[PDB]
Amino acid sequence: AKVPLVKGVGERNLSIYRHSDGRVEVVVSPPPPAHLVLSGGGAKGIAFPGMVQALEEADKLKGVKVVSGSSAGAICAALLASGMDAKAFTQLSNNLDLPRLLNDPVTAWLQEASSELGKLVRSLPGPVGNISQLLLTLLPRQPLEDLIRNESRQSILAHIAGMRPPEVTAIAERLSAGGGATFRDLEVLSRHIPAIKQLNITGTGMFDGRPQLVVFNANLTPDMDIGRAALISGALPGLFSFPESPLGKDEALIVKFEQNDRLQAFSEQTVTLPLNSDTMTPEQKQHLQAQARQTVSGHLQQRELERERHEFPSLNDAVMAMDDQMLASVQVDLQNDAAGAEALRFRKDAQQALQALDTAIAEANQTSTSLVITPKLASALRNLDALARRPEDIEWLGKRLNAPGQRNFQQLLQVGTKQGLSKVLTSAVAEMQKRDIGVKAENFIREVIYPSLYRPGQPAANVELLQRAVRDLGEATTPAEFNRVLDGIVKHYRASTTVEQAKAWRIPV
Amino acid sequence: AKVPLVKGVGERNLSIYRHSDGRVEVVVSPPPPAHLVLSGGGAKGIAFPGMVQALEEADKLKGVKVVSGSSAGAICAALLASGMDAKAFTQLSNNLDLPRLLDPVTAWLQEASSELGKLVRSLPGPVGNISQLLLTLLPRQPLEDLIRNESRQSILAHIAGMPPANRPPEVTAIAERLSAGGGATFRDLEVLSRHIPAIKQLNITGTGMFDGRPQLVVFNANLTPDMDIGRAALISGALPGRSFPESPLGKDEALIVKFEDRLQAFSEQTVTLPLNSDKGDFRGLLFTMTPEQKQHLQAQARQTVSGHLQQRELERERHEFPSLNDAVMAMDDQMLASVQVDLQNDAAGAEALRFRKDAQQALQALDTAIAEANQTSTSLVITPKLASALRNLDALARRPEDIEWLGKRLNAPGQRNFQQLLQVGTKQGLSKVLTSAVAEMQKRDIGVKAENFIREVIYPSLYRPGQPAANVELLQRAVRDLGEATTPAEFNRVLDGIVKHYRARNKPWSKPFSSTTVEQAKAWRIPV
Repeated sequence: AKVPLVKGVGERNLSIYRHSDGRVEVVVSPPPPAHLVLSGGGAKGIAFPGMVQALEEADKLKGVKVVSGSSAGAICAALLASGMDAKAFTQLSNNLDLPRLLNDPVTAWLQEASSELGKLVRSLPGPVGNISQLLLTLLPRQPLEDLIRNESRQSILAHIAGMRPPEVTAIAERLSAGGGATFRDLEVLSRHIPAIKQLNITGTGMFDGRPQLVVFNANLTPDMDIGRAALISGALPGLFSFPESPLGKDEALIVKFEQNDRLQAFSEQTVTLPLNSDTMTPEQKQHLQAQARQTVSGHLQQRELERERHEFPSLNDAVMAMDDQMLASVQVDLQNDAAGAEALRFRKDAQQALQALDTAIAEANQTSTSLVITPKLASALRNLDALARRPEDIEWLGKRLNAPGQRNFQQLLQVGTKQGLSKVLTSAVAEMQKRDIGVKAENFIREVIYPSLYRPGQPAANVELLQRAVRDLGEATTPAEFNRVLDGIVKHYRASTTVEQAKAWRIPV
Repeated sequence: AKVPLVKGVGERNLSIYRHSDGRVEVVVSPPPPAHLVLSGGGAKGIAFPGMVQALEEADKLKGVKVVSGSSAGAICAALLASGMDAKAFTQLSNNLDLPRLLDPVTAWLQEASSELGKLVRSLPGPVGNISQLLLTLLPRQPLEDLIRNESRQSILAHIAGMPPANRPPEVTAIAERLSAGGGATFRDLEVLSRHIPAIKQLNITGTGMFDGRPQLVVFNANLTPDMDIGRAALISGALPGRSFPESPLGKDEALIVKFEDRLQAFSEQTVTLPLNSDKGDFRGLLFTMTPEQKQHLQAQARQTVSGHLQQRELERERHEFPSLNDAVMAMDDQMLASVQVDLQNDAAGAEALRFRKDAQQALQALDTAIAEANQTSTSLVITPKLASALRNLDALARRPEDIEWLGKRLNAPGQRNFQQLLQVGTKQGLSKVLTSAVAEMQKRDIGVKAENFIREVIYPSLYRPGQPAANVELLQRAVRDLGEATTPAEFNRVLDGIVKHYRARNKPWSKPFSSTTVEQAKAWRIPV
């Protein structure tokens, strides 16, 4: 029968069993929430304080990394991302009366200008990232945005004071004067202060008869004021770890009001705050907030009871599916097993070889910003190639070279994109290109297909064509495959702005 | 029987005479050109090479600092700002074949013009220039590529000519970025011009028609620092149909190149390249010319400009002052250094030079104290050593004029440390020079808002085809008053008058944003 090697270790209650034939089975529970998604509303937003009480009271707010807020939930998201605790957040939410509050020139301009904006954005010779980019430059920096801006500033400064890299002290100075926090500040600040979170503000608007997803965050609109983003967001509705591993999975808490493993993951991770039970007084707010608190606590508890099993051909393959943190959790128990110890030794060597490579890149940058394959760098790639015990190791190391925030590796990958053979580099380069296309496909889908497909009155043959385009795009790994799908829109979509966009997004080649 | 103190000193031929009364008279000639302005055209641009030959052959190209190019002159301006010499420039211009060159971006500009006009004029909060919108709507094409390659090559060559010695990190980083294949931006040009005299700052300008109103489009380091110059020049061509500001001796010279109170200065500084002669009449350039025809037109331009540069050296202007000291107060450091030895030999001259030496020292001490305080914190405060430098500066004044004067020096354009100190000052605890410099800062700011309001709000209404005469009169009156405005109250008075009297037609079919004028006039009011 199967032998337990590790049991209920850590917050994922990680267990590992081995069968006779060497088959290994890993069992885990969900991680605590890293992404809090608020699908807002104004009046309903009073319930949010209980949701925050529930998170903090369970020490599960600390480990939230990103807060997303949609429509009128952008406000709350911004307050929370700024590090407001449950008490402060409850106090402030009770004193708002925000439905009245949401009623000013910027908002006004958005109603009048919506048609003009829709035409403009869809007529461009070259695609833009998101209509947010237009709004950013058309509406640079009223009651609502001020409250938000003052409260985030206070909160942020307090946190900074309780802490400093020059990076943060400079944010502190800029804010003291009277500058508001931007998305880029939040991203930077989150790296050093766990209570401050990255922020996404989102919304759907109607622009010239077609719905458009608007998105503000550190990537599309880094230098944008968060208050202003939240105000814009709130005015739209009135216009009507290892990516390849199954053990590397993020948990969300998606807060709503009363391949497709992701669809049901989304719904398993969704909590519906109740609005009905056995304008608004303090007791009524206190009650609704307590209902939310309970619901969410209930949801958080149930999530801890889920378990999922993942099987692997060997203990080594399971170890290869674990990111560093997860592997550190079980390292002591696994050390006590011979195959477990060898697998930990391979990981230690790979961490050393990758470190040497990162170092050689840093060294070359001390003499020039444009990178070249110095002798020490050629040596680190030859060594990385020698570490591989089999072809799978090559692919794996190649994925590690695509680690998301790893600057030095990114430069090396650009250099690689030119040529003449490190096997790990060639692999990592092919992986990079595969990811890029993946990202362009999501973007094209979000920015071009979505609006056509959900255009009121769109004929059925076009709906069929666009839907087919979506699947094919989720299958695309190269420019050729990506372009094949766009050439088909161009040739078969029955009309024009869609066909124009389809051409405009082709990858040059 | 006026006495000469100084005669024909330097390139401005500076002379200084004193009467019995103590009245002093300064006579000067114009400085050589610091700004080259090209009011372009495509085919007629074939004359420009002679203009550049004339500048270089007279060693007057070096001292050009900024090159502006309008409409199809943007191309040329970009090539020159990049440091192309006369010969390279002549060669490249003869081989251009610009009718074929002068495409989706262009096309988009015709179709999208209406939408763009509405959007930009209707904003709750004014932006800088419609260039800012275009920058983000039209990010990265035969013409734009040619320009981009040629500017890169030219720039790299120049960067390479620098001493291997130091080379500021600033420039080497531009060099890297460009080697890969990135194009030069306006900000690169500005940065590079500080260390390499052959590279110039660049303004690309033009006028388009958007929703029935003309708009000045402007690309440069201040509005669109990170924009590619090639792209700027393409857009431009396709539009839809050191010294003392207070002083009269601190005057910039322009060379404005056209084809066949700053108003007269503008026209005295303008040169008109001829298109018609015995060797041919090429006024239609407003067919395939032979190499000889190009060579001829270029030589006509060369002569005209040489003639113009020579004539400019013969002009003289006289400025009178109550005393030798007041004349010295009107001279920038360079000009004062020119005449220092001659003036030392006069008693009043020596007292005036002494005040300037002491002021150079006290301002230096102030700059130092700011640098010192910044070694401990980026947010500036009035440290003890800084309070001391302000006290000293205040004591330097011999009379109230000196206080105002020092206050102007604190507003020196690129002086970063002084700027931080001026911000701190803007809060309040009483240095007399600081208070003065702060009031001077606010005066300059309003001046700058007025230019902006003029360019961005008045210009389009005033030149709108069909604008009734009373509105033209109102807008024109607004322009003068705005040139006279020193405070928010005065600025706002002028805008309140637009709001009160400007009259628009009711065109319900003209979508949203018909009369942006009154709306813009309100939106630009200074908060108070």
